[PDB]
Amino acid sequence: KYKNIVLLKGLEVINDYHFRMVKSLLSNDLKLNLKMREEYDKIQIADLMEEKFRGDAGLGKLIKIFEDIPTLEDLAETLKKEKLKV
Amino acid sequence: KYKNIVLLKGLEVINDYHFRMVKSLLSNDLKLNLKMREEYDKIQIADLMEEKFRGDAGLGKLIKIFEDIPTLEDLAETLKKEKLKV
Amino acid sequence: KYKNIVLLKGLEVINDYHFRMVKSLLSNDLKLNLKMREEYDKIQIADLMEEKFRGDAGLGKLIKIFEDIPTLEDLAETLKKEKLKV
Amino acid sequence: KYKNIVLLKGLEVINDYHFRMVKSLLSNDLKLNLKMREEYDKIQIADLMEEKFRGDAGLGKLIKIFEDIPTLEDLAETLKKEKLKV
Amino acid sequence: KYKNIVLLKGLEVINDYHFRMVKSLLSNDLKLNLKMREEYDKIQIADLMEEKFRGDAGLGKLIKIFEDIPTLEDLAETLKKEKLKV
Amino acid sequence: KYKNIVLLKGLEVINDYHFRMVKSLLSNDLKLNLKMREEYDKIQIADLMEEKFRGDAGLGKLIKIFEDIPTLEDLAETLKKEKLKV
Amino acid sequence: KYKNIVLLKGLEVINDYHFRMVKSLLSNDLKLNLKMREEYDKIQIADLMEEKFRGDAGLGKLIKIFEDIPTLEDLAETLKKEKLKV
Amino acid sequence: KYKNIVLLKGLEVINDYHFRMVKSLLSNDLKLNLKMREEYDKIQIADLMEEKFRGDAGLGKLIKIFEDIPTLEDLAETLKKEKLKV
Amino acid sequence: KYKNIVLLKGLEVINDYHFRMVKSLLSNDLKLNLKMREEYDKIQIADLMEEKFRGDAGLGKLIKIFEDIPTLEDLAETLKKEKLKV
Amino acid sequence: KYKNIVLLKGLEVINDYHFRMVKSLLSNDLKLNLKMREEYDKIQIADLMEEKFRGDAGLGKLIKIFEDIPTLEDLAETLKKEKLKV
Amino acid sequence: KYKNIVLLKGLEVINDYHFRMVKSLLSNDLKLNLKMREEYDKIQIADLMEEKFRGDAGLGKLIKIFEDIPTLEDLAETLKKEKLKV
Amino acid sequence: KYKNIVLLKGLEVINDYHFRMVKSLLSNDLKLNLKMREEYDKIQIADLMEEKFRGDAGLGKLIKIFEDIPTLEDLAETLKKEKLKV
Amino acid sequence: KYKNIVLLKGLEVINDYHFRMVKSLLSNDLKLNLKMREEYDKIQIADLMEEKFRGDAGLGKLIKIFEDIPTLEDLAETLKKEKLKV
Amino acid sequence: KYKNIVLLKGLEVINDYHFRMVKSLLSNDLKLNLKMREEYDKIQIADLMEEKFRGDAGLGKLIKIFEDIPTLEDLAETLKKEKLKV
Amino acid sequence: KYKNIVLLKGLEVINDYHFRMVKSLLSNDLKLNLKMREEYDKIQIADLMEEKFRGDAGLGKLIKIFEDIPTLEDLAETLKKEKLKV
Amino acid sequence: KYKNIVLLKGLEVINDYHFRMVKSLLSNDLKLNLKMREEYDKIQIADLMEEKFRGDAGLGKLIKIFEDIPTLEDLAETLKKEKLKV
Amino acid sequence: KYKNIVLLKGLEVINDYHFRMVKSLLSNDLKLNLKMREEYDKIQIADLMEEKFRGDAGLGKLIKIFEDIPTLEDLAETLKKEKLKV
Amino acid sequence: KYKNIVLLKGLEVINDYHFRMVKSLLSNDLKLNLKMREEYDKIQIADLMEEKFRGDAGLGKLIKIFEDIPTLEDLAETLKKEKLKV
Repeated sequence: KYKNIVLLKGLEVINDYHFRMVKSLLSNDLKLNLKMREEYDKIQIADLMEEKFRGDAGLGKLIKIFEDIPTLEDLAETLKKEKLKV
Repeated sequence: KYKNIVLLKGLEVINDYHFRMVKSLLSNDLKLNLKMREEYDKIQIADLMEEKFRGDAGLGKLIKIFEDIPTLEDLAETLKKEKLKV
Repeated sequence: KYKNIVLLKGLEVINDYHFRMVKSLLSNDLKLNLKMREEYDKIQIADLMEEKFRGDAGLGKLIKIFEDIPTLEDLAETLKKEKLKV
Repeated sequence: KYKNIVLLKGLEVINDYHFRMVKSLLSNDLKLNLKMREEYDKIQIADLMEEKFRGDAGLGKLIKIFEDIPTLEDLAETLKKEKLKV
Repeated sequence: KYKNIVLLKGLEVINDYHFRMVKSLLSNDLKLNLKMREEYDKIQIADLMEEKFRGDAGLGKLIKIFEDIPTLEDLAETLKKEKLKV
Repeated sequence: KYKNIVLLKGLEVINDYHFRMVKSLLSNDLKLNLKMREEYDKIQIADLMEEKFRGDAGLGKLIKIFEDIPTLEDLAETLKKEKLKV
Repeated sequence: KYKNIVLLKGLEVINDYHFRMVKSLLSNDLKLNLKMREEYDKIQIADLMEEKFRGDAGLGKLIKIFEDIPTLEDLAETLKKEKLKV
Repeated sequence: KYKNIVLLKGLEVINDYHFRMVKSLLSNDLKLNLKMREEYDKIQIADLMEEKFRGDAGLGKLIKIFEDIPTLEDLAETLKKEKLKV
Repeated sequence: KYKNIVLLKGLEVINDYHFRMVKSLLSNDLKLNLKMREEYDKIQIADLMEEKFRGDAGLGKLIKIFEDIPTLEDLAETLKKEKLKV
Repeated sequence: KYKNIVLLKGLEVINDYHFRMVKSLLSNDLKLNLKMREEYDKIQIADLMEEKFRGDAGLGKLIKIFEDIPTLEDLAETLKKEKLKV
Repeated sequence: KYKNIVLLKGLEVINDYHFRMVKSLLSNDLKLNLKMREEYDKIQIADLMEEKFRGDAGLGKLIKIFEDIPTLEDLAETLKKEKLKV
Repeated sequence: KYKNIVLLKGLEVINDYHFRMVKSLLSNDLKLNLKMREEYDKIQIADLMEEKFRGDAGLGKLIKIFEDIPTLEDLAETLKKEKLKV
Repeated sequence: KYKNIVLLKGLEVINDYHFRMVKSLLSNDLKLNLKMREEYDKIQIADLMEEKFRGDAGLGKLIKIFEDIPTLEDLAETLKKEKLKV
Repeated sequence: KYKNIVLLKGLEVINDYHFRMVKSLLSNDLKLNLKMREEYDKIQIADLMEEKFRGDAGLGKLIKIFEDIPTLEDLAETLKKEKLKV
Repeated sequence: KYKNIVLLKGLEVINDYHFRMVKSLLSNDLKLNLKMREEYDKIQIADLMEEKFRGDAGLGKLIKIFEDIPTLEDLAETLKKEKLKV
Repeated sequence: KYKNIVLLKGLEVINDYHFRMVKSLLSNDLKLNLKMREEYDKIQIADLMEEKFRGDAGLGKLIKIFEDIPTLEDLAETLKKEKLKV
Repeated sequence: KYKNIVLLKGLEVINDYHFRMVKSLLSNDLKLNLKMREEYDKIQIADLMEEKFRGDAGLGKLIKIFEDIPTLEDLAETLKKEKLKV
Repeated sequence: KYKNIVLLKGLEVINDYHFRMVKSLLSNDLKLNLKMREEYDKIQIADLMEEKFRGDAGLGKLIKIFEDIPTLEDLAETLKKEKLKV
């Protein structure tokens, strides 16, 4: 149920600019070309995360990204709490 | 008559974005491959839920999914009320 | 003459998507297997309803199905008026 | 001569889908069992209508059937004109 | 010679379905019971026409039937041409 | 005179399929072997029924057979009318 | 020797269906009643042909009949060749 | 009288598709070769079943077949009722 | 004894369609005219095989025909086994 | 007495088609020419079998022929029972 | 032998759609009227082609037809190989 | 050989959507009523065009139809080239 | 030839959104029910126009509809030119 | 023709944001659930307006809504002029 | 009784798409040519499997086919249970 | 068993867009005309692959196609694993 | 194999906005009407390039288009490298 | 090729505000309503301009507009150079 956390409590609590920043930061880690960089959305990004990051469905890397963003530090802590719960 | 709740008062009220959300979230619990991710519509998704979630026709898991969606919290409460009525 | 209403003023007025909805929702009430889900058309479905719903030829159950569909509320009212007439 | 109109200008102008639908709608009025619904063609259906509807060879009930069919409304009017002619 | 036209250029140019339809339409005009409806072939039907339609051996009524058959309109014209030839 | 009804207005009105059907259904009641069931025509069948069914010359059992055959229900009614006439 | 062509190379080559065609078409030309049309075989038909058609033993009319039969056009040509030989 | 039911109420009430399926499913129990599989009709199939299933004229096995046929479950129940009547 | 195989295990096991192919493909080898092509039945055809194929009563050519028919390949193998037995 | 079984319980129980089968298959064993093939009836065939098959009056070979006929296997068993009876 | 290729490896390998296409394309070359287009099966069609195309029993024209059908190009090549073999 | 081009390089190369468009556009020129519009396939449509457009078997009119279709301009040019070749 | 203009130069040039607009605006003038709005494609919509708008096959009303759509003003002018030509 | 004004001169002159505002303001008056808020386009909205606002096809309420929006006051005046014209 | 499971509980439950899948996948294992792929229905396919897969009447290979189909996994499990029962 | 992999683990896991890509890229390698582009489904496409790519049943070319599609890289690896297994 | 480059390394790497730009720029060189401007996706557009730009399947013109797009200069260089490779 | 210059070297280089001023200044010359003021992007604007400014695809008036903008004077000179080149 790691995809539930990364999709509901993750990419869908942050705004569009932060989602674009997350996509750009994980473009190399998900092999996102030009089309996927601007066309893919939160559902498709989470599905690709699960497909390529089966260990934790990309929750760890999402938390690491959210740590560096000052606006999303609280959300990173919440995601850490969710991961500890599950 | 649970599938009449998950299909009429459930997947149909939600827009296409939230339906894709649900399909992605329930992909592991419904064994949806790449084709079923984008091809199956609400009728076939509800039928597959009834086939694989015979205990509650997927209504409980749909309500749990809708709880974490800020937009569909009211719909989750309505589905809870419908389930209690049935 | 109840099958006349449920066929010509019923399934024949709704599109293929709503017809698939009706076939799925009445699957338990008509014992439709996988083949009947994707092969039976409006004529066969109406005949099967009349066979298994001899009390009202499935017109009433179709009416409750159409009530929950926001698009077919007017058709549900029309079917109610037709049932009252006959 | 009524059977000439109900066959040549009737069942033989409408397609197979409408022919099956007519056969279903007249199953109770013609006592068609499972074999007759899926086996009888337009010739034998017209003959049975003439046998069991000697008043008008089934032309009138065919016209009332065609009235509710939006596609065959023009053919219903043509059948009315033919009946008025004869 | 009129029986030559109705049997050679007539009932034997049309297929079995059209021959059955002709037999059904002329059932009242030839007093065909159940047996003769599906047992008499083209030879016996033409003989019965000549027996009961001695004015024209049924050629006129066969042409009238063929006129309403869109598939056999050309054959109706050919039969008319042959009749005016003889 | 019951032979006249059962032959002229009976077996001679039904087609070959229904005659073979009657022969099969009356095989036990007429002790028809392999040769008789396949080779005997309507005349010999009526004569044998008169010989073995002297109470009503087989008219009652033929009517009972014709009752259950939907194509021959009208002929069964006609045979009943003939029986009450005679 | 005209009987040999019309019989051995004529009616004895066509099947029973085409022979019944020939018997029916020449019923007026041979004065064949109900029994003669349905009982006479090819030998007696050829004998009656010679009896009533002394000019050519019925070969010319048989060829004319075979001309209009599409299946027997080759046989008609063969009969023409035999007549030219004789 | 068991054959009197399996023919009127059985193989003839079902369509040709179901009759062929019945013939295939009873091929081993009736020793039907290649010819008899698609040459034997309902009358001959019923006669063969009565010959080889003298205990119940094949009514029990026909009911067992009809049961697993979703379309013919009602006919199976009717056959059970008729057997109990006999 | 070879006629016992070509008839009982040969033409009498195949249906009417396969028998018509057999009669057809052997028209040149059996000098079958228009009449014999659709009049001769299995007994007469087998007798003609024995008359004109004294070497093996036509069993070899029948097996060769059955080889190219995919439906009757098993029957061809059975005929080969019977020939090796005798 | 063996002639009684082969005639009364034998050839006279099978139909004309199977009788022609028997005549053709026994043509070599009975020296049946062209005339005897389609002129000798069951009485004459049984008499010739008794004249030529004095060991068992042809009962054994008739049973062997009936074994290969799927329709007459039951009659072959009956003839075997009669032979062991006598 | 050219019939063997055109029938067993020819019209009988293609489905009913392609067979109707062939009958249609050969209607002018075989003089098939309205009846023969919708009634003639593969046996009678092949016999007619041999009768009218004695040079190669219509194998060349069938191969030319099959060339233009993309689905039957492999079958056309196989027929060419068979023709070169024979 | 004009029907060969219109059926092979014509209607068979275009998809079902374009075939339905062609059938609709030629409905007035072919007198296609309601049944033929949704029932006739490419083989029967080509035969009807040849019957009613004997000057060019409908190839020219098909070319003019294909000219206005942007997808089938290349096929229209190919059909023009084929017509110039023949 | 007005339907050739309204279809090829009309509905087939506009995209799906404008086609749905044409269907919706002409719903009252064509009596399109709920099914017909979401099911009928350009071929069937044009055929229905020609059936119900025999004066100009619906070209005038299509042009009037296209006038108010800013995107399709050029197509409206082109259709006006086509109508003036025809 | 009120649907023509509300669609072509109405929702299609306003941009996407104003259309969303119109949909949100008429959510209660049209019973639009969450799916219809974000999925229904101008064609579907106009059709629903005609279905539920048959008095003026929603033109009056659309004009009232446009009055409150300063950007669309000119469009509201134009729609008033169009309503006065029709 | 293995053919009972593979037919009634097997191919008759799947829709036409999955049946075509089964026919294509078993083409090499059943030697189905071009005609057999597009013409055989469930009855004749089941008969062919029983003929060629005598070890398990094709039930095992059908189960392995149904395993890889995500839609028919439940049907594969049901067929496994049926095989274990028998 | 290569066609099993290319169908069940190949085209049946990818959606309609990827399947249209597949058919498109291999149009030259499969000689798919305009009809085959939009009509052939996965079963017919896989059958044509096996017919024209007997070396690997089209599995290898499908793998090279899936390699270039970023969404189907995992499925390409799975197909490579399946090929290595078989 | 140039369609593979223009489709996989080309139009599918670019986002939807750049694909619309490419469709616009190649509209004159591909004769794209109003429908194809907004309806044709990447598969259809690449196929149209192959049909109309057989020299290089439109790869050269696509590269020229990508040169003027600052975002897609790297993709233009990659396409040049692919063309040099193939 | 004037559209390539106006779209790539023109509207694609200027930012959003300059493009909005270009759309506002060209609104009268392009007949853009309220929706087209904001919704239309550079691709659609360039298309429209080609449609209505066929003399130079809008390059001349775009250059004239860019002349008055001090920021885009260099781009205006570059567009003049491109026009002179082409």
